[PDB]
Amino acid sequence: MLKIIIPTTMLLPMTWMSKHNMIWINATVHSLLISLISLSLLNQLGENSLNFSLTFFSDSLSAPLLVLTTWLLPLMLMASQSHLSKETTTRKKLYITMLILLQLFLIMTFTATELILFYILFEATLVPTLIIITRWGNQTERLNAGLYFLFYTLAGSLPLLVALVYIQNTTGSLNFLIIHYWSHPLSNSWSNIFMWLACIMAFMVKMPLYGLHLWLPKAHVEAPIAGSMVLAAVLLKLGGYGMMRITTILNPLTNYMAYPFLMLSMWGMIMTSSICLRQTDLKSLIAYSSVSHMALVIVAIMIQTPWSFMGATALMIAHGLTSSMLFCLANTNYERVHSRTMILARGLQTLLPLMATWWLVASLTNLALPPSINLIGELFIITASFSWSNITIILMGMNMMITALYSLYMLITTQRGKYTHHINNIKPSFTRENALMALHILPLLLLTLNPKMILGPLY
Amino acid sequence: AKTLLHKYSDIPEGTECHRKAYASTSIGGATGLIVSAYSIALKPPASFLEGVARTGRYTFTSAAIGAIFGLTSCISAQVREKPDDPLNYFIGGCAGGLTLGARTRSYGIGAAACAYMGLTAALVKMGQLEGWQVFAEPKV
Amino acid sequence: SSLLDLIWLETILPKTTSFIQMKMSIMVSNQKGLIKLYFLSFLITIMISMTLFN
Amino acid sequence: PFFDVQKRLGLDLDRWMTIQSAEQPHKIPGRCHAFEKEWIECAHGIGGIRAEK
Amino acid sequence: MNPIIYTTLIMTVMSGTMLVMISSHWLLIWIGFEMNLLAMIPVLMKNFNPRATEAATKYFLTQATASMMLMMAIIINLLYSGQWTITKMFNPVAMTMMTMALAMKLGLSPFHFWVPEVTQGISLQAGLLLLTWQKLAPLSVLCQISQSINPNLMLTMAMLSILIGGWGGLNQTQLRKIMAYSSIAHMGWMTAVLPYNTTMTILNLLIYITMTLAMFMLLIHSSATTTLSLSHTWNKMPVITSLMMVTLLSMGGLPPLSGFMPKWMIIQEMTKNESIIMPTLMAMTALLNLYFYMRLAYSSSLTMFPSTNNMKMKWQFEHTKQMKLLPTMIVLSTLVLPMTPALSSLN
Amino acid sequence: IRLQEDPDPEDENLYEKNPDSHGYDKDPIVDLWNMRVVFFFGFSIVLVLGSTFVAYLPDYRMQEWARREAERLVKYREANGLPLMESNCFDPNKIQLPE
Amino acid sequence: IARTFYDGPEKNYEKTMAILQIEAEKAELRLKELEVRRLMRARGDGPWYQYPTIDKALIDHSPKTTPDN
Amino acid sequence: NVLQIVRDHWVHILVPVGFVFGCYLDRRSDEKLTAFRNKSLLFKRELRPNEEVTWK
Amino acid sequence: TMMSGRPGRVPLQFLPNEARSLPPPKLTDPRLVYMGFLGYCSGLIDNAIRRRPVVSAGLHRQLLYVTSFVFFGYYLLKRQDYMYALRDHDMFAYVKSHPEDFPEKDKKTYGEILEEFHPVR
Ligand SMILES: CCCCCCCCCCCCCCCCCC(=O)OC[C@H](COP(=O)([O-])OCC(O)COP(=O)([O-])OC[C@@H](COC(=O)CCCCCCCCCCCCCCCCC)OC(=O)CCCCCCCCCCCCCCCCC)OC(=O)CCCCCCCCCCCCCCCCC
Ligand SMILES: CCCCCCCCCCCCCCCCC[C@@H](O)O[C@H](CO[C@H](O)CCCCCCCCCCCCCCC)COP(=O)(O)OCC[N+](C)(C)C
Repeated sequence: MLKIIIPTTMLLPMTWMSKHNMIWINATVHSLLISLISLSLLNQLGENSLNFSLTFFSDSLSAPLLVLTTWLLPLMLMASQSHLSKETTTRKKLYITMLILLQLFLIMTFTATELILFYILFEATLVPTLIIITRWGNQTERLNAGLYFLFYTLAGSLPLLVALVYIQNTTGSLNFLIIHYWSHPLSNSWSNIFMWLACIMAFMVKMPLYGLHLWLPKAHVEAPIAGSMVLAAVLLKLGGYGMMRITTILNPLTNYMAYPFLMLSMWGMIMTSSICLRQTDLKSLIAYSSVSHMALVIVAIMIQTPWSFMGATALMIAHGLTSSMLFCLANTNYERVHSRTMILARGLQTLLPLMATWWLVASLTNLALPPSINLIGELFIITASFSWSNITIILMGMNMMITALYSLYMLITTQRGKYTHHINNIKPSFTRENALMALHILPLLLLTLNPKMILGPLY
Repeated sequence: AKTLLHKYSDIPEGTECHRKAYASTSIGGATGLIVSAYSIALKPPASFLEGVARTGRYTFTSAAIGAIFGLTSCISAQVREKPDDPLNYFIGGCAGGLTLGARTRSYGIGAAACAYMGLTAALVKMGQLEGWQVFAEPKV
Repeated sequence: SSLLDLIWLETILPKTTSFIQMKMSIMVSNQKGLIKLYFLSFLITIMISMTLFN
Repeated sequence: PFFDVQKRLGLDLDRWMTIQSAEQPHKIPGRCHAFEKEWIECAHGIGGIRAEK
Repeated sequence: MNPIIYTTLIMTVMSGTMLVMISSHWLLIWIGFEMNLLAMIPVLMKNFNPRATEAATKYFLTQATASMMLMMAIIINLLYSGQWTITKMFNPVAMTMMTMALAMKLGLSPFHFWVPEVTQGISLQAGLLLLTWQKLAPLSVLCQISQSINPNLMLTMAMLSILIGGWGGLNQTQLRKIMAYSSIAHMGWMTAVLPYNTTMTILNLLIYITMTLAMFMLLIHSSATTTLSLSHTWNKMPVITSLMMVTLLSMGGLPPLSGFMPKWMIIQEMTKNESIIMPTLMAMTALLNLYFYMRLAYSSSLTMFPSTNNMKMKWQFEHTKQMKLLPTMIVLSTLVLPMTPALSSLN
Repeated sequence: IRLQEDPDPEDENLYEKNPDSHGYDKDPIVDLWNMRVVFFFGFSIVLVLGSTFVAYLPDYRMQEWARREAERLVKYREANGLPLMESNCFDPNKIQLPE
Repeated sequence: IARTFYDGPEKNYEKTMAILQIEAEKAELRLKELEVRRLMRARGDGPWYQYPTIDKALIDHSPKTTPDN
Repeated sequence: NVLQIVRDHWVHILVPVGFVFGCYLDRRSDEKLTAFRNKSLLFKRELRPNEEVTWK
Repeated sequence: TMMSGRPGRVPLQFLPNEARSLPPPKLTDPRLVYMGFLGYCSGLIDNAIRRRPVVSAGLHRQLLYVTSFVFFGYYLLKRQDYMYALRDHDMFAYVKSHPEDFPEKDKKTYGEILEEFHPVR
């Protein structure tokens, strides 16, 4: 993994040593090169993982997440250079430094082979994100959003640290391979119940579980565009990766403890879709859609079958790409009219046709349209839930109907109708924005062409 | 303190509800006396009668909470015939929280106290059952 | 949106916790800085430690 | 915490005054010199835990 | 105060602490405490004003009471054993008196009020010396006598310290009182781990001292004593605000900064001894400290507060005095997490 | 007014100074080269080369190996009249059950 | 692609064997260290937890004023 | 002139040399895990006449 | 205090004589490189605080920072390695000396061990 880790730590000095007008060019080009290099991790095995060294290893679950992280960095650079034109050179370099640090922490998080090093990195991702939000956000509420995000995550994750050190004392090791090979059943006792709670609650807060989700609209609405892109596409997936990894040691207690979380996930999936139906803000609509999809992923992990894990992996990758694209589209609209209200700017199809096409494609992927990987993951989760019980189909069908309703509602409201008459500053779409949307959407369809690359280790 | 806790724990779980209520009332009264002593020291009253009134109010609130908790927990255990069940302690804790809310004349304080005291009391029962220790003896 | 997300889920965990912490902070920090008061507190602490700790 | 400069440098700053079985002026014995000597000799070199047991 | 008299008083404070640390006799330990207090009072009163006089009076009263209780404990121990050597104490009552006296010296709750009061009373340099050195000595004594410490009393005072520090810091808006409540909380952590691993106590002491030195020296450099005074520093020297923000993040215990190492090691060590409820409560309560550190970080670096018109003249001029080892303290307090296993060298 | 504050600046339009702008930079040459490097590297290199590389990744997941092994097993077992799928994963002789 | 970029399965297989052996040995050593610490602290008969006692070289063995010491 | 281009574009070798250094460190990490090389039950074989190790 | 008061411990000795029999750290140790990195970061922060050009000014001062950090890190690593070797030595000796407390247990195969099966459905 060092062939990918070191070039990022070299992005840092290159960013600080490049000229004042070449920072964006250098950062974008070399981020793309590092993404290309990280594409080599997809050549996985059918039996075991890629054990690079004592510290880092890669799997069919880690590799797509690393590729998504490395691919997301240059897109964030493009959106950032859109909205950070008037900044000073030092502050531009500080923003790029925060993005690079976040990418480095995420890479080491997905490739860390110990639960304690994984904990350290997955908690280290909080600082750059908090700085980005509370420093380069636009509105007053960025401070409160940062407080909510930070304290929700830490309240979730501190009992996880206690549980991890306890498990290390009990079993002698926190290495994932050793805890997989030496796993023992978790007896039904109050102590085991609270160990299970510590671990799962950390990752449920990070996911987020319905009822532990308010920090998500607060932070995703109030963050800058790069912050929104990384919060939804990658940072939400630390919870899924952690829950998939740590449930090795939590059986058979997961069979009995998953009822409250499954009930919360299914009902809150319905509730957040219904909220999306009646949102006066576009960014909040996209955030609540993210909550619904992560609820589906939580259901998949909790029911915990080989078909549900594949659907969970596929849905995580697909949601990352789709939500990042939706945030970028909303941000272009905001940079036009300087407001997040959904009904302020209308007729954007007759003012900007190609952006209307991008909106159509992003909203067609947001709802599960076959054969997109969004649908593939959702359908695998639905099938596993059907095997779990036969009323999960009722809840899942209701969720799919509401998802289609609010996605097409967003499309029709923003793009169709008649343009607002007094908004006379809708300049033609930039090549940069068009290329950003294309770079979001083409990999999704190529992943549809080759779907075994994102179905996880259980494939 | 240790003697009072030893008496309360030496009374068996599902039996002698009057003695359980007496022991819990004594513990609550002691806690209220300590709280009232610290309150008098740190926020002095305007008069001796005001000090006595505040001490009595705090002591009676704590004693009532203790009596309600002990009585409710023991009665619930007796009627359900299920000793060593955290639900009995949860019911006692929420009853104590409702008593605190009644003493403070506040529905919100009552509800929050019911929730928190129920969780705390259920956790204490689980700790007694499982062998949890707060002030662990040094080893290793 | 309103009753659950904006009102009750907000009241249960983050609003109630913040209110409790603010109240306890006010209680702790609301001192007049009187050595008489907090030395009487020291005396109570010493008596409690001598008696209730064995 | 404890920097044994006395042991390191061979100094004697208060070890003379630590015990009453040590060297006293005019060889005046302590009240419990024999008992203290016996206890010190028993407890020498086995540590606090074994010395107390 | 004459510079020669000031440096001889500083040397006398240090000599008293060193006598405490190197002595093997309880009388010599008491003498060291007395010498430290006697030379420490004028340092607090160095800049004469009523607040400094009041702070020195309160500090003297508290420390004299603590020394008296300590000598009573020493004499009671001598009565029941005839031993002057500092080892395990042979009387539980003497041990309780000693624990109370050392806790009163350190500022552990419920003996904490003098800490915020005196720290707000005295200047920034005096507060720096107070917190650092005057925590350095009693903790060494406690580490020496750790094997007889009552775990219940020690852990009760530690949890009280953590809770009180968090809440007081939440309320405060003055920088020196914020530092004092942070100090109370950190002392709580150290003494919580004390009955299990004095090595972890020493590690927490060193990390706390480094972070406190960096923070106090940044305040001295920026000449800021309130929140609003510190809100003007972004318009004079924006580097100092950024370093202070990183140091505040480190103090709050966020990974991968150096403030995470002591909390991590203490949680692990206490878990080895089958303590779970105590480490979990301690870890959750530190969120209060993190909250008021973050509140301080919003005002100074992450947001730009209004400035004044004479800041232009301040721009025209340059800072003259150079803080000694400020860059080293900044780096050690933020970037030494990958060097954690050196605590064995500390052992 | 409570402060001496700047008025809110008017939004800056990149097409006014540079009609054929790509939205990357104020400078025309830097803007053009930013567009060029983004398009070339991203689209050409990453998209085309990574897609073809992933398409022709070697079969290390052993799909075709498993298929050939299954064909050999089926051929052997149906030639000899053995059941195609063995009833037990492990050898009951090696397994020792409690009394 | 397999020739230029990747290696044979034997390398990863046997590297995993080495890594697993190291990690298993470390887990065994950690558990054994915990057991040893527990025993040494409980009994005080090893090199660890040797709290100091008073030196017997300080005792004065010369005759005193009184015969019975 | 030519010097200015090198004076300006010397930062474009940092990420490539980082990739090369990372590959080198990966090889170094591999060469310390060679305790079961040609010793697994599944892959143990005889050495070829002109080879010293099975893998590097 | 676990290893404080271990027999034969000379007070105030950073590195005893018995530590000379251990392999000294290689000068290219990653921990030594990280100590040098800390020194370099301190030098940059010094330039930034004093308002000198961060990367250019004070090359001699930055060299002194890096050299001091590498020096102290080398000696610190030696002491850390010595303490860990001492801990392992003591643990092994105690296990050897207390066989009744650390007994060798007969190894049973998974064909003989019976484990409860918990289906996931
Ligand atoms: C190496 C590259 C960096 C990597 C970083 C990785 C971590 C390292 C940590 C320590 C780094 C060393 C210390 C640097 C201090 C710099 C201070 C400064 O003045 O910076 C600006 C300075 C230039 O500006 P200036 O002319 O001084 O004007 C300053 C005025 O303020 C300009 O006026 P203005 O008003 O426009 O400026 C205002 C600005 C001025 O404010 C600043 O400049 C302050 C910058 C941050 C303070 C230092 C924090 C140190 C603590 C550790 C964490 C650092 C992370 C960020 C590092 C930023 C590095 C600049 O403040 C703000 O805008 C406020 C923003 C507040 C939020 C952001 C600040 C906090 C960020 C850090 C917290 C997050 C940490 C996350 C946890 C993980 C940590 C790893 O930048 C530099 O000199 C760049 C330094 C690095 C140069 C390259 C070195 C390597 C050369 C090639 C090596 C090749 C090796 C061999 C390869 C093989 C092939 C041959
Ligand atoms: C010019 C080159 C650079 C020099 C810079 C110098 C800066 C550091 C100054 C040196 C400090 C150490 C002094 C070395 C000589 C003194 C010898 C003696 O003090 O060493 C031992 C003791 O030394 C110290 O205790 C340990 C020194 C190591 C401390 C620094 C590392 C702290 C760990 C931090 C880990 C994370 C940060 C990593 C470093 C960046 C003696 O043991 P002992 O007398 O019986 O202790 C009795 C008390 N006990 C038993 C309770 C401990």
